[PDB]
Amino acid sequence: YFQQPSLHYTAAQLLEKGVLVEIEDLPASHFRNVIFDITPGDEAGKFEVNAKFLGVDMERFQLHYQDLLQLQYEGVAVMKLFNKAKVNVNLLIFLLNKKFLR
Repeated sequence: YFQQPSLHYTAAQLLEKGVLVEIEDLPASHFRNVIFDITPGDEAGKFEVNAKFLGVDMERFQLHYQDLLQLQYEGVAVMKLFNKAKVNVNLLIFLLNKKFLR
């Protein structure tokens, strides 16, 4: 309404980057039609992830950089977003760093 860094990527773009690993029960051919938008949240290290899967708006949720670091420290390779999307923790950290923390 008033007249602001973000990331807007399809699942297919995130696959190509190695950030997305799989989406359970979704054929690869549909990855172009899954869209992620990531913006900085309302706390340090917090990012708000919005998504639209095949035209359907998903419930916003919150990624915390410190949680990703804890996964990485624990040797966990992947984290699940929206129940069925698996993302590579190392490459998500790298994308968040490159696009936001720099």
